[PDB]
Amino acid sequence: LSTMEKRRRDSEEEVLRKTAHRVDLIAKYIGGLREQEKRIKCLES
Amino acid sequence: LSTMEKRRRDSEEEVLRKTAHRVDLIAKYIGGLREQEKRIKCLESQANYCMLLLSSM
Repeated sequence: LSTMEKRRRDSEEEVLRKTAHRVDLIAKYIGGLREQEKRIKCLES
Repeated sequence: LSTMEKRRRDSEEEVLRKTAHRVDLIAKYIGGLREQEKRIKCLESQANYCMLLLSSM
């Protein structure tokens, strides 16, 4: 069972699915996260 | 052997997996940066609040 499941994990199609999901997660949050980098520098001063 | 090596390296599946790992690191760091930015925003707001009363002398 362990081996079959490790094979299911390392499956290429699921790898692509996971990667695409992560990139979309980037697009949602990091898509908005890359903002106000200079705000901390402007206010801290 | 160098030829077989170069072939093993540029193998498409290896490309995909190296890409996956790089994306893993980048996305984890993006989440961490989001959390740290939230915490820093809270800290700067509180410091700007308190310094007004703790002004000087």
